Amino acid sequence: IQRTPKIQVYSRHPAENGKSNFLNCYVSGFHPSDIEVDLLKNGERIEKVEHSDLSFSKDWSFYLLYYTEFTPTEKDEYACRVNHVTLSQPKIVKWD
Amino acid sequence: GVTQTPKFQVLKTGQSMTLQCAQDMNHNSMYWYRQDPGMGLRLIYYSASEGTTDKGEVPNGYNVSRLNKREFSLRLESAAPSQTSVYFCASSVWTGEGSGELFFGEGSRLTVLEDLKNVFPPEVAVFEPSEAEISHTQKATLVCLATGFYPDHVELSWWVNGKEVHSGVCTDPQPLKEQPALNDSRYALSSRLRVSATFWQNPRNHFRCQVQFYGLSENDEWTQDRAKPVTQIVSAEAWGRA
Amino acid sequence: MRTHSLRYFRLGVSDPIHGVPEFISVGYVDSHPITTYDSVTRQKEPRAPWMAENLAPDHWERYTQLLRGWQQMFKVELKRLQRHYNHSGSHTYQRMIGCELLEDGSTTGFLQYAYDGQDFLIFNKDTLSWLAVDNVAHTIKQAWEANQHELLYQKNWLEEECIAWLKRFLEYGKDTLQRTEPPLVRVNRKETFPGVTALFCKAHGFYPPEIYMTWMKNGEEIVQEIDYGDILPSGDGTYQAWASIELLYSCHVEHSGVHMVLQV
Amino acid sequence: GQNIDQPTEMTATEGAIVQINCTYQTSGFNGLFWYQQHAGEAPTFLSYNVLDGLEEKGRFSSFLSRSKGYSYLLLKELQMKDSASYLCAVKDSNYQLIWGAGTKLIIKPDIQNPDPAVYQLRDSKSVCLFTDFDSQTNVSQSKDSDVYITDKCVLDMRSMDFKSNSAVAWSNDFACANAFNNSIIPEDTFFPS
Repeated sequence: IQRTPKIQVYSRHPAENGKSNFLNCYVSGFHPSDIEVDLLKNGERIEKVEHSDLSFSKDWSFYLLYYTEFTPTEKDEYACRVNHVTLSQPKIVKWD
Repeated sequence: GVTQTPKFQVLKTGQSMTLQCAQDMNHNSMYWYRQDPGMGLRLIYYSASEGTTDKGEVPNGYNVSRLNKREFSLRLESAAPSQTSVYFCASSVWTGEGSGELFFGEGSRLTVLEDLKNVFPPEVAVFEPSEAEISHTQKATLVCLATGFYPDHVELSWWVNGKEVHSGVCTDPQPLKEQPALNDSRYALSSRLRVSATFWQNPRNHFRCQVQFYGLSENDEWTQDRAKPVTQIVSAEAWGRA
Repeated sequence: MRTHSLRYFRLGVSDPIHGVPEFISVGYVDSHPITTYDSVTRQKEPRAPWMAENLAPDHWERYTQLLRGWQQMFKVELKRLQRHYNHSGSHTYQRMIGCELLEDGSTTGFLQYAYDGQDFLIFNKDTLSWLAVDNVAHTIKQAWEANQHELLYQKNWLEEECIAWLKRFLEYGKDTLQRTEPPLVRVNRKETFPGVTALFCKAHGFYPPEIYMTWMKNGEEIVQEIDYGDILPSGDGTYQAWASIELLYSCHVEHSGVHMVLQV
Repeated sequence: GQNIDQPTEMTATEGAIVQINCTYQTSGFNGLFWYQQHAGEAPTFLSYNVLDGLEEKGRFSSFLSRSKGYSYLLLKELQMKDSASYLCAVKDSNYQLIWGAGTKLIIKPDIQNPDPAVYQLRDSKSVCLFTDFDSQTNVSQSKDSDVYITDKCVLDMRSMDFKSNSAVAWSNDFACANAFNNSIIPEDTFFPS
């Protein structure tokens, strides 16, 4: 029994364009542990990305948090790209 | 199931030595302790599992190698007189589990000396029962004396008609110091063998006190006029008398 | 003092694919990582500055040796489980040990094992027995239950040793663990699908992550469908959560002994 | 952990009971162990306690009090073979063993018919033997150097179901009459002429 990751993309603070913030990607409930996470700006991989270590849940699944400092604009598109054994190809989850 | 070698060893200051230990119980953790009078066991080094080792409470002057799961050797780099002790190897199924007990090896007696010139085998003498004891109790006590030996590395046994006896025997658990004020005092050991007067009265009964001494090995350097005080057996005997 | 917990996890991975360590072990106090060890570093290290500052080097040195041995234990136990199941390839083995100090001063203790991310064995410290999910787990249960003194040590560890460690760690990390960051809460109204009015009650900037969020109608429970957002980490040590409903409505928020009402 | 205290030595009579106490002050607690160590031999595991209570293994009982931080090892129907050192050991919070310095247990044999005497033995090719005294008698050490006295030894003539006490004294001026003058000897000690 493999569990595909839940992928949630949201800002640290309620977002407003022109104001500095943090983009979070919370990847949770996956099993087994091998996972690949990238944050993207307009389709390209963001270089300066912080992340927590692999973390353990009581239901034996795993979770992780990926984040980067960013200034949202009307034009810029952000996403979180995740790969796992349950996925045939990387999943690109947009920031809504 | 813990096999430790050697049982006894005399070393000169500065000499190097390896103590071997093997366990065939499929245990993961192995330990090296030293036991000294008036204190609790002291861990030198230990090995929680195959592939790791760490210092215990008294690691200075030693090192170890966990060769495989079965074996854990202890090395004395440059032997010091302070390293004169009783060494114990031990094992446990695991480390970090409360109830798991230790399994100990037989122990290794190591004596470290500045020179080997004071090493002496024992002189052995059998003292025949007094007729006063025979006439007063109908019992006869043979006394055996092992004297002038150094270091304190002896095993005394009684042999009656070429067979070892244990009944009617009492040997001092610890030898005494012939020169108590001296740091390199030689030792003495006594033992008693008590038989019925009729057993002592029978002249076909042979009594032998046997003292095994653990001293020098073949590799040790000896230049003195007296014979090399090597590991040897010294006995004294007495025949039954009417 | 609020409820607090100490947990140590183990993850063993058989025949790992390039990059995944064969063994990982992580400690937590509440949702905070406190310690880490894996089969690559082979070193037990702090994961919170209040852990690094308050424990002497001998702690990390000693537990490094213990975890190297617990790693070997986990490797062999996972080999035996795979043989019991006739499994080949990569499989996972997990453990979670720990305790909780409740706000009333009562305590709980738990020790559980999993195989391939599913419950396998659950210790019951009150009857000193292991609860097994299948015949394979039953085989392991019979062996673990045969050693009475190890069951007694385990009960003692969960009830006394674990709680004593938790109280020490709770004092070390008091400035982060015992602090309170009250929630920033607001209600947002919006007409969504034609004729539908949606009410969103959003909370953020709170610590600890434990929060109660409910929607009331005229002072009673909303028997209509309520959607809930996950309690998510905002990355700055604080958390965010929400609850939503459809069309007098009020959002009720309880956090760290403070009640808040947002009437629509 | 830091400290484990147990008596240095204990003496009790054959057939009786002895309780060996062990108190501990440690940095956490993961259990207390008792080991038996016969003179010149390896220590062997006797018992383990981690929770409050008492457990029985033959004539050996091991008790633990978590609140008072102590344990006792209780041996019933004492036998000569129980003469040995008893080691107390505690595993601290980090599973490190803290060892007590051990308790040497000395058993006094039941002397059915005392017959205190000091006999002279002569070499087969001399020694003074103090034997058959009651187990209350203590043999003191010699004040004169070149005069050697052993401590008390108990021999057991198994077939005869007989046990006897003895101490040996020898020197290189020396007489059996004065040999054990440094010791409080029984008034009725037979000195043959």
